[PDB]
Amino acid sequence: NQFYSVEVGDSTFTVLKRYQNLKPIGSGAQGIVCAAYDAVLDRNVAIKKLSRPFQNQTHAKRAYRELVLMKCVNHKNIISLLNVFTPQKTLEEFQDVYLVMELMDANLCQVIQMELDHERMSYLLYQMLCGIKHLHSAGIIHRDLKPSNIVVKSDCTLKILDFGLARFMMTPYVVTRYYRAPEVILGMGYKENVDIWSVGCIMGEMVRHKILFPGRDYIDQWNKVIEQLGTPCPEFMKKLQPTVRNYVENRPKYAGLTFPKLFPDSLFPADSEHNKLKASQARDLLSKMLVIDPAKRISVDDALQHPYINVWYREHTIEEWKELIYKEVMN
Ligand SMILES: N#Cc1c(NC(=O)c2cccc3ccccc23)sc2c1CCN(C(=O)CCN1CCCCC1)C2
Repeated sequence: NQFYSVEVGDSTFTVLKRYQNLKPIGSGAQGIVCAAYDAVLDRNVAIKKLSRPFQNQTHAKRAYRELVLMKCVNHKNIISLLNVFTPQKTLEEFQDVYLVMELMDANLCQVIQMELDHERMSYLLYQMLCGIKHLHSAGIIHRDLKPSNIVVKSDCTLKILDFGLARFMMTPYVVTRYYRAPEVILGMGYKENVDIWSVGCIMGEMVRHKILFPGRDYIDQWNKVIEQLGTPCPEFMKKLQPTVRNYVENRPKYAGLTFPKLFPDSLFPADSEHNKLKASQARDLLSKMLVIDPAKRISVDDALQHPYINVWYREHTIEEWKELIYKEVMN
């Protein structure tokens, strides 16, 4: 037998014998994740368990798409897999999928908590931006970039771990919507620069150490957007479908704040001329990314040109989903 079973968390990991010394890394919406030693490569790996991915269409659509897109994508800032396996011997038996990647060290969340540094922040934004340009080039608009699904290594190398949305489950686990663009909040149709808003959000949070646009749901979240950035002006409303337009036009109006008050110089270092300049460039980039109207928001190409950044330059049953996924594993 080429697998063995072991009781991490309150889960069972049945993994190939090559992977030893399993220890819990963490848990998202998608699966349980363990650190392990890989004896064949003689290095450290992370292994994610997907328990019955085909249990509903959401879990299943996602699982299938992330397996196909991983194989077929290739960039240093986007997950790539070392290995994919199931311990189960037949389609009839099939239950769980295991995905193996090189071990990364931290979440972006833990990085956003660290004091502001211009070399690090710019290099991370550069990488998030090159990753996204890679996704957009391959036909992939993410639409749900959030720091929980972005990982980094001690040497500041960065990878995006998921491919976002395509196009309900009875589970109390709640999705993070804080980084979603206005055109996602308001159901508006979108293009590539939808992902710039989310990078803007992570960047603002790195400076402010507070989620910019929190809320119980999109009602709250929209209030937070308008009262800091102000009510969008007239000609953005005109691309809002009739019902959304009514609601957006009837919230209490806000002037909005200038970026200097939104991100005071007090949040940055001012100990050198270099840091003074980097501070005004950072805020200039934020001001170009946290733009409600996507027609006026900066593109991914313009952002990787910005001087803060450029120093670095579809309907199946669950029986049918089970097979599709099993096939792509074995293949
Ligand atoms: N390395 C790594 C790694 C992840 N990887 C995966 O999610 C993952 C592993 C294998 C294959 C995968 C395939 C597709 C998506 C994700 C995949 S997820 C994750 C990491 C490493 C840093 N992480 C942590 O949250 C660790 C630090 N936490 C601090 C807060 C309390 C708990 C400990 C999150």
